Amino acid sequence: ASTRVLKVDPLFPDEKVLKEAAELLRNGEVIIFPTETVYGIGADAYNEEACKKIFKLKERPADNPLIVHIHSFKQLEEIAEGYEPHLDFLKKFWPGPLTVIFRKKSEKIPPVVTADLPTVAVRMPAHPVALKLIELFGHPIAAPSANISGRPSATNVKHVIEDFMGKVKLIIDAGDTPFGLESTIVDLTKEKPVLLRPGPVEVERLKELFPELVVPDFVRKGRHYAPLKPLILVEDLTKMEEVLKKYPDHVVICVEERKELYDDRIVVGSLKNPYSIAQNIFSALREAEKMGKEYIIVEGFEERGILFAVMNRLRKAATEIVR
Ligand SMILES: Nc1ncnc2c1ncn2[C@@H]1O[C@H](COP(=O)(O)OP(=O)(O)OP(=O)(O)O)[C@@H](O)[C@H]1O
Ligand SMILES: C[C@@H](O)[C@H](NC(=O)O)C(=O)O
Ligand SMILES: [Mg+2]
Repeated sequence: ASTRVLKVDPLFPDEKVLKEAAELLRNGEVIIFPTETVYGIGADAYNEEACKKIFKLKERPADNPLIVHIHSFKQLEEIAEGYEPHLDFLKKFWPGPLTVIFRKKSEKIPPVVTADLPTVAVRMPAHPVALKLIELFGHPIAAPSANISGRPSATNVKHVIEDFMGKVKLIIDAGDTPFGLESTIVDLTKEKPVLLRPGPVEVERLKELFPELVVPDFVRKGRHYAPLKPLILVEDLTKMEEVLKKYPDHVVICVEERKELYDDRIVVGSLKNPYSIAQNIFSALREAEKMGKEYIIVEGFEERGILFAVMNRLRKAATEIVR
């Protein structure tokens, strides 16, 4: 395709770059853009043919539905029904790193976007580049994470280029994404709200708002976020010794406060500042897989606050888990 990489300021992006992106979207092209969570790979959400390209480019199963990104509460009314009782909730978290499942109203959103489901995943991203792009473009943007399906979600343009140079016309670069992890997904169609994916809106906070929040087994347990070398997640750190010596040709991903115990290690971040771990975990997976070792070994973390989401991701990535 011959890919343009256009840098923009995250607070006040050059509207001329956004205009170029909007035009491509109008032509039924796919572009890659930043959000506060991860980079997205997006098309016109009302354009069936363009959204099909997203699947082709990611090598993604058709049964995996796309999140529809909006910039206003007015757009919500166009695409979803039955949200009215949750508007107070939404106005508290949007724009922000929250995706919500509602019943689909719109026949404007083709089946391919929603994988033939009667629900639609909606997100209003708290990233001025995304917001302004959507607004200028004039339609919602359907976009999964910017990565080959199965691989770690891009949190910077480097990762995007690894996966997509030559495959898309335009990548908008606004640097490293603030959170580094995908949005919290909460299903609001059932009588009790269901957490479908942990993220920057933390479980603890959702439990405060929704005492009856249901957290399914698949969230707490186990394609997705997986490096090219095998991944060994060590929840029980007492076995760390056993593991290193069982898998000798390795690189470790570890926290700051245990860096000087490993020989060959990438420091993902500090337990002192767990948002640093979230921000960097996917980069760390991509660095690791390069460091020419046979095995990537990752320390486990508390299943609390943002590290809950981190652990969700690592569990879905791991080739073996050590409990
Ligand atoms: N209506 C819906 N019902 C249930 N889950 C939904 C719905 N709409 C979107 N989702 C979820 O939204 C998530 C979007 O993630 P994304 O599109 O980046 O793909 P992924 O699962 O991370 O895989 P990939 O490796 O291709 O990125 C998926 O986990 C999908 O289950
Ligand atoms: C692109 C970004 O918004 C992302 N989308 C996805 O994972 O499909 C998210 O929900 O955080
Ligand atoms: Mg994804």
